[PDB]
Amino acid sequence: MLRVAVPNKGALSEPATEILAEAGYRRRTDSKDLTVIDPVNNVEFFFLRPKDIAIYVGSGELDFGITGRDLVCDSGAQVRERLALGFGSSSFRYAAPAGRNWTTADLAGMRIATAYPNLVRKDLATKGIEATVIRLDGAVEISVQLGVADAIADVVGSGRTLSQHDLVAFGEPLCDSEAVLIEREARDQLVARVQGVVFGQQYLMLDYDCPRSALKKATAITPGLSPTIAPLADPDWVAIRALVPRRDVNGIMDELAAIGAKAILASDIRFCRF
Amino acid sequence: MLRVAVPNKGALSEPATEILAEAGYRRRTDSKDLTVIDPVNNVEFFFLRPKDIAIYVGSGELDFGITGRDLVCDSGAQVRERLALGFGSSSFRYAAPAGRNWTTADLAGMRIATAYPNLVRKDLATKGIEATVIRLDGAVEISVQLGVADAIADVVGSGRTLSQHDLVAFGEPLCDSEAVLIEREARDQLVARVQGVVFGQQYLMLDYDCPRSALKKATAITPGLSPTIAPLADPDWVAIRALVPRRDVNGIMDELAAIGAKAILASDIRFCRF
Ligand SMILES: [Mg+2]
Ligand SMILES: [Mg+2]
Repeated sequence: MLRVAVPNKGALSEPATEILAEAGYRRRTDSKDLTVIDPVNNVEFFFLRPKDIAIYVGSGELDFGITGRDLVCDSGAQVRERLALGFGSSSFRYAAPAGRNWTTADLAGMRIATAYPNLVRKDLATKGIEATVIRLDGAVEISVQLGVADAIADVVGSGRTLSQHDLVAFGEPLCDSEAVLIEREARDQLVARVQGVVFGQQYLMLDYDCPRSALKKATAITPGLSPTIAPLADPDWVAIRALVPRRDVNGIMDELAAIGAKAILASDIRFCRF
Repeated sequence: MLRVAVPNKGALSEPATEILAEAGYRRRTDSKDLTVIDPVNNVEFFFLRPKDIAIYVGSGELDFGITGRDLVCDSGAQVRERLALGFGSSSFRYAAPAGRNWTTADLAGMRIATAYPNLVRKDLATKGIEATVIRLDGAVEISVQLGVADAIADVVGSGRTLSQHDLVAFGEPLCDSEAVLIEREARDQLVARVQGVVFGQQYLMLDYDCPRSALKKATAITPGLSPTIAPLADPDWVAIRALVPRRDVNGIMDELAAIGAKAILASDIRFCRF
């Protein structure tokens, strides 16, 4: 009986609950419940607030969990990413008033307001700087005008909120907030089950007809996750079938066309088990 | 320029934003903003997550704030309630498996999971008991089945979530979570302005005709917040006009009737300034 924790609420909830339904696990039979067991699949789900998720995967009271990477990058628990889930991903970073051109160097002796104080601190120690880290529970983009901080650190999502506070981001992302499946045989089955759901959400099938001399190029354009190559009666052609990432399927299709690919057809898939 | 903080999000937000609009202050002109200033009323609003609210009213970076009483009962900041706002009020308490009849005595050496660890701890010290307090960020009613705790402490709202986890509450409420206006002449004007909005939301006007000999009884049934008494040409009658609380206006009307009150009429009001 695998015990698995899932965000009970917030932005990582509906999407994580959907992924597991998509994989044939039972849903909770009410929304106020914080537990369901699936008799068929032998799992016991628990529904926790994302930040209590890493911790309890680290102390061993849970076999797996779903949280955001920023939380784990910030938890300090003994846990490891076993899977990138593809949703809620954004750059985590620093930002300060649109006045200047900031550097991570300008952080020395500043107060930085952030919801992920430990994450900021490890990073700073790493870059050789010392500054003052203040914890806030949210609404960080206001700490500079309330006069509590000099700069911030947060996930920059749409960026709107930033600019609306005349903050600008600056520096390499400190983390990427992606939902993640973490751990500390029935465990591989769960992993694969989950993975097949993700790959089905992140890739499409491309079927195209590619000229033999472009075979090489074609396959650097679509390596697929083992692409299929089926030589056509015309020695000068070969049918190719590959999974390609969905966010950039059009550019890819355009690439194919520029090298002589024909009948380019993109189609959805649901799961993969391979 | 009064600086005032308001929950940026969650359950205490829409209601607190409405109260202040109801009082003639400007609203933020977008929902991603965490600040607005009202040029007319001379105030600068800030929009913070409720728990960063008490703290910044205590360090003096904010003149007033709106949060929940459980937060302040749990903050430890130097702040005082200046006004009960009438919304989000529930009993805060302890609960454990519906097995037995618990006592606060049964808490000795248990682990208690709660989102308000300091609040639990002051209470325990107060009652002479020692136990182990664990912090969770939410979803506390699950800590007992995940096996992390033996009892919980939380706001019991509708109670559904409790019973759905076979927890039962037990003991006097440790706090009452009511939204509250906290502080550390333009300040009295703000207070009154806010208060007039609340009283308009919590009371109605009752106008009734009461017999002279029941005058005494009548006025213990409705003391109003200075009731009005206007003797009618008939010496045996006197018209009374009082504000009475809205949650229990029907029982009150029934009381009046039982003592001979006639033409009992309940009506809404919007604000009071008195
Ligand atoms: Mg294939
Ligand atoms: Mg009156």
